[PDB]
Amino acid sequence: SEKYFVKNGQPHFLISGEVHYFRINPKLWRNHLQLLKQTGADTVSTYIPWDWHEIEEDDFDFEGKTHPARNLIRFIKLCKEENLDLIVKPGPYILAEYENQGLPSWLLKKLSKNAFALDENGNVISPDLVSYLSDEFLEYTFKWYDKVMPIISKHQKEHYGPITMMQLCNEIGVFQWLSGKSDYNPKVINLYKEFIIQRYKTIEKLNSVYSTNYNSFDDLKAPSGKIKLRSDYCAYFDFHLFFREYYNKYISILKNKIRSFGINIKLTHNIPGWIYGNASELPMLISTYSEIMKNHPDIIFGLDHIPEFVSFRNAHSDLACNKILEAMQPEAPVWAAEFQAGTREHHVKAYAKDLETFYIASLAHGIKGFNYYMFSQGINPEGKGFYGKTFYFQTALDAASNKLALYDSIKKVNRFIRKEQKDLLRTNVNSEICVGFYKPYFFTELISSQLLKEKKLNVEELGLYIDPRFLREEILFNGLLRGLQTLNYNYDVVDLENCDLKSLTAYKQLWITSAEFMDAETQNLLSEFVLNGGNLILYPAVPTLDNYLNRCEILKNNFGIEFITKDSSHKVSAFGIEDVFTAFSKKQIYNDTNSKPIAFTQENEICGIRKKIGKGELTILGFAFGYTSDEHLELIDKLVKLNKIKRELFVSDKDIQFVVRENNKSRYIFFLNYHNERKTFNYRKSISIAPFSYKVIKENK
Amino acid sequence: SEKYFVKNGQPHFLISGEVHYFRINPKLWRNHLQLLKQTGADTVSTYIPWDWHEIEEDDFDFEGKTHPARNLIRFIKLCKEENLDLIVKPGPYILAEYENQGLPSWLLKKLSKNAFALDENGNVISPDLVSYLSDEFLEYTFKWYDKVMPIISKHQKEHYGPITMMQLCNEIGVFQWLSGKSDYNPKVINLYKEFIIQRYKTIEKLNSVYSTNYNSFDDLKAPSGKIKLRSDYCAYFDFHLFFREYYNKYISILKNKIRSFGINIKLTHNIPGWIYGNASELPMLISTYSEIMKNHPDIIFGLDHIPEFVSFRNAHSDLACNKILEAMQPEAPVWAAEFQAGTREHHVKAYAKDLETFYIASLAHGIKGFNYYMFSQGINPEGKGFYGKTFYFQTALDAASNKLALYDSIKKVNRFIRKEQKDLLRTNVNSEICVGFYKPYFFTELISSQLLKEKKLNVEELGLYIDPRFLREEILFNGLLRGLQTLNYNYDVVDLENCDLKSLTAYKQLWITSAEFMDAETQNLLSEFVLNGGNLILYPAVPTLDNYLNRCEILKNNFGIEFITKDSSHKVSAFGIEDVFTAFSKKQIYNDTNSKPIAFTQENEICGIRKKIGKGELTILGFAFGYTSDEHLELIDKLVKLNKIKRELFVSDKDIQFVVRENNKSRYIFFLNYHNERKTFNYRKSSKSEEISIAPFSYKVIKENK
Ligand SMILES: OC[C@H]1O[C@@H](O[C@@H]2[C@@H](O)[C@H](O)[C@@H](CO)O[C@@H]2O)[C@H](O)[C@@H](O)[C@@H]1O
Ligand SMILES: OC[C@H]1O[C@@H](O[C@@H]2[C@@H](O)[C@H](O)[C@@H](CO)O[C@H]2O)[C@H](O)[C@@H](O)[C@@H]1O
Ligand SMILES: [Ca+2]
Ligand SMILES: [Ca+2]
Ligand SMILES: [Ca+2]
Repeated sequence: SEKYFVKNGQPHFLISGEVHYFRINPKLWRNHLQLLKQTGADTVSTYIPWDWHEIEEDDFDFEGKTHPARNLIRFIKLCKEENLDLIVKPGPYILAEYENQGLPSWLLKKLSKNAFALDENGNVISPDLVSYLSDEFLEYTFKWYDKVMPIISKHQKEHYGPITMMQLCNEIGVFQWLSGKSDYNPKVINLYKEFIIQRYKTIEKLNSVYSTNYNSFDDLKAPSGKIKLRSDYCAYFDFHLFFREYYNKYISILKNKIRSFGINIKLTHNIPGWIYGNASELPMLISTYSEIMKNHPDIIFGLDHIPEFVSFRNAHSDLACNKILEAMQPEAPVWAAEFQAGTREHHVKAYAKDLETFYIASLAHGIKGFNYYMFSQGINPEGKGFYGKTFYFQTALDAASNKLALYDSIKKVNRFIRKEQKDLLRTNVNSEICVGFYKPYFFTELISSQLLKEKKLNVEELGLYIDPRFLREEILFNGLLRGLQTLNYNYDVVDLENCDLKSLTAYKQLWITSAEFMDAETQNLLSEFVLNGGNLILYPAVPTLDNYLNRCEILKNNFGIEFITKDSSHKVSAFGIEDVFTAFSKKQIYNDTNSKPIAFTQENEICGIRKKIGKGELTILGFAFGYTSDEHLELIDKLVKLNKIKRELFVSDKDIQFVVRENNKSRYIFFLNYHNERKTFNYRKSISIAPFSYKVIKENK
Repeated sequence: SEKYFVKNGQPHFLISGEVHYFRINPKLWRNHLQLLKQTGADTVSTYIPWDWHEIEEDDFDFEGKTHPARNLIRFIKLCKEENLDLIVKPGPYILAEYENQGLPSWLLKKLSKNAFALDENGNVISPDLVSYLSDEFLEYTFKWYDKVMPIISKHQKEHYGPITMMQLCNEIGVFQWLSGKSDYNPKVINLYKEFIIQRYKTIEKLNSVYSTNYNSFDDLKAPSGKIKLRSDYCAYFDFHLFFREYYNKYISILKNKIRSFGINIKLTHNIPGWIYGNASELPMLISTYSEIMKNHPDIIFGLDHIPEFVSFRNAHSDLACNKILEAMQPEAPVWAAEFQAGTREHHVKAYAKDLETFYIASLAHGIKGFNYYMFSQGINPEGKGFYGKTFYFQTALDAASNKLALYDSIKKVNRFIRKEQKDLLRTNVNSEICVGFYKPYFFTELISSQLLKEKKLNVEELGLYIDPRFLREEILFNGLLRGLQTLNYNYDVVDLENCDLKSLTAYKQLWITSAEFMDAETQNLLSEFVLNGGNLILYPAVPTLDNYLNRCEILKNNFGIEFITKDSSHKVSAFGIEDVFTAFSKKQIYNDTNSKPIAFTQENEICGIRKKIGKGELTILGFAFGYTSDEHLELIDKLVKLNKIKRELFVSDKDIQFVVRENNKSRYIFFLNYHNERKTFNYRKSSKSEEISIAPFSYKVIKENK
């Protein structure tokens, strides 16, 4: 049932360390590789920077002819000699705080206007930001691939070489995210037009969905500016769908070019979204890869985890991210392509004692492999560093291969992993709770995000009150997921798109965090789920619209629900819990015919009900609660207990987090203390831990 | 020389604890007061909530006639019986996680639309957010004061009562700030018009400053929408000056009303600004009080500190805030009106082990008094909680008066303070570094802030490149102030407005973080400082404009500086430090006339020089650095060492923070470990080395006699 990497036909925990040969004294390459191997790491990972090896147009140096640290060939040879497998990442983009994000200075100087990503005004967003499908950019990218890919092909594991995986580019779309600015390059706008014609066929069909009044597709312009009209929302929603196709087109062109060199090893991509030590926006970024993941089962996505610290302040971020990657990529192991080791920024400390706990928490939270980023600090050669001379701090090794505090933490965690990996990789948690992942709520990187600082989406202007980013960030990520993890209830996440009814029926409860909009297919799926005997918890709204904000009341009508939206005090009572704070004045007030009222406004109007439908059960709450009070934990706890769902353990201290992982033979109990407090507690089936620390217990069943 | 509270003509450390009588079973009031007293606290502090005591319109209960916890009179009497002095805070606003911020439900339902803060379009911003100078709001506030102030007057210290201090309202502007929208109520509009007429006298004079073409004052309105022209910036700048006069009018009106009841006690106000455990926006909010602090010597401002954790991520916030309060209020002690105890919200933990370190660091960082907020947990009666039933968590006492973990941390800190207060209160740090506080860079709460919904200020639209908010957050607060604290260099902050040359000349260095604009008065002061023998460090720009973005080249001319602004790589070299990352592509390029070039762009153009001017020294850097790399700390250290300023101690671990406080008699060494690492290090005084071992997120205090 579990997905995991395999070596010598056994479950293998992928332990990789990032070591940038191009940033290290080549005399010490062997020393770095030996010290990495001595931690029990099996793999080393590196960029192969285009800028570093194509020193001038059509002048390539992979042999150190012009600088010893250009000797990629010798670095590959050293990986083989020190019996490390190799992950290679030749771009074209690498980011990696490298000048021009890894693009050659000569290329950027020489490219035309509209090789670059453009704002609505036709101006360059950034002198290092190309348009992915620029003919110029792909021409030069292909010429780079023409030189680096034969080297990679020769040394690939399919030729019994050390190279086991290759990453395509780096964090596709990360610059549309960081600037909020969409590419308006005329090439992209033309592709968007083709995308729309293909999707709707006639202007009458599009007009019918958008309520527009185009005489033809010729009158259709890429959406820009703030959303004032539902037609604007519609045009931006399809612009989001278009960018998912665009990115799939980009990664497909790179992959096809790569396969033409006979490279048959595993291809990878890496997911950004952590900032300031939380990952509440990472689900938006992973949503941008929805078309890649459905069209390329041979590309393994890994997470870029940057927790910065390890506390109750961010404990939920890594589990929610792991669970969502599992939802969107169920046929491949959950792993971290970049797994924080040291810190990218001197002023943001990364403590060994923090990261050691993060590493163990990551095993509790289902991680199956990782690449310590950065294992080895680097020194940027001759002004190639974006931000300073030094690349990372507080790593396992400094750029001269001196051991730092993190080295012993990584050695201890790696020794645990190697001792347990055969059993641990085949364990899962027992989730009786499923939480729905409705991807369209996440499709907002161009109109609403933590990094886009002028919001184009204001749902009040559209006659709506539930903003999908507020819903997915505060009610879902920091709310329900944080609350279940705090309460030590196992959950799984499931992608609701093309979702199999049979993959929902194994769970005792399905939780759906719903805005006022939800497509007919998902409304139908949830109707069928309850009618066939599923238990659905739904809030804060029964949806009444589809993704284009056109009437769709399938779930509402199938469940016999009637409501009026009414203003009341922020606080409600729910299951006898008084003073439950809710996010909105506006609440759904439900007709209670054939229903049990279980929630009430301050004026005793019914804002939640329970009902039987066919063989199933429905709980609807017409109000939005996150986790900002003890009442929120009580409410989540009462809801879970409606279907008699039990924690795996009774633990005397409710502030201790635990994860029970088991298979037929083995149990691991992970205890995690996310608090600045020495805690002593006891447990039993349904010990002292230092601050910010952990304890792992094994049971034979 | 130090400013501190006094009792019996001796230095006295103000130790208060917040205990909300209205959220505690009144049978347990005495037990809460006795346990607070037993920590060595001398004072107890509470809100008197309007909503709680005016139960219906013109129906008042201060005696527990309708609910026993309405017996304010009894709570006051118990404070006296238990030998605690009492701070009272009767609003009208209290916030305090209380429904409607403490205003009565009946009031908010009765008030007409013009009582409320309104947006650009005339819509109510929030149903609990009044316009401060609303006739209706101030009428109801006066009727609330008519009933609560006689009780406070009768129980003052001068009538042998326990009441020693009273807070006026609560964090003026905090509610506007958190809503993300500014007040365009018609009272604001009309008072603004009167302000502009009084300020400019004629439309010709306004037009000459703004470069506008208005025919009359009737064509001019309070600015709304984004800043597109310099004239819009000018309109908003005057709007910022107006809001400071507006907040002074509000507090003057409350204060005058209070004094009429024969209330002679110390009046206080409390400063907001911490959010998510840092305080980089607090200097903006304290800046909104500039006119209150210059007109009311008798109102003492205290800080509301909410660190949430104690680590390198936020180590610099409390020191910078304490230093900025001192700069704006130099004649009163630095103190915390709200000093985090427990957590206001269940999902944000407050660990006793963090807060104990915060309390010690606060002593290191010059705090002279505080009010533990919250000392006692409460339970909201009758659904009065804004957010839930329970008021605070992980406090010193639970609502029942059981001791929690934090109680022992507070007793330990207070014991040290009571043993040491007579010396410790009279100690200072030796600050050879002064940092300039230029308040107009902070005047952006209407146009640019972390909380404002609309970004109205885009300086590139005005032909500028140095954003005043970017400068004051990243170059000063998170940059220079953070770097100096991290490097263990003592600094003072001095307000440059009406600043005495004599109060700058005691320092070895004055550091000025400058934008492209600076008023004539400040340009002239810094010019005279250097000519008379001062050592000035100025970056990232020689200013060439005044506060209205009109030509002002006083400093540039007095310092004999020629420059051109040119684009280059973000990286510069400075004092032989390569690959110093800087915020902007645009840099000032100086010619080398009568100067030593000390910084170069990637094309080897001069972006920094060192010069002698009269008897003084000038170092100017034509580029912007905060603290985002090791090069930044190296550069700050090099600049400080230009005038041979030395740390008080050699410490073997650069990541240990220390403060040395001394007087005549005593030296205190504070060691602060803001890191999740057990650290074993040695130190010595910089004028045989002692070895110290310190836990994660911990502290050591050494006292020496002499
Ligand atoms: O910067 C570190 C490392 O991270 C990867 O990109 C980061 C991304 O994960 C993150 O969400 C954002 C915002 O915090 O910063 C970076 O984009 C990247 O693949 C690596 O090259 C970087 O070295
Ligand atoms: O919320 C806790 C207490 O804090 C004060 O107001 C804070 C303010 O200091 C802070 O900057 C903002 C954002 O974090 O939140 C406000 O609540 C109040 O004066 C107290 O009444 C309140 O209980
Ligand atoms: Ca799993
Ligand atoms: Ca019905
Ligand atoms: Ca001082």
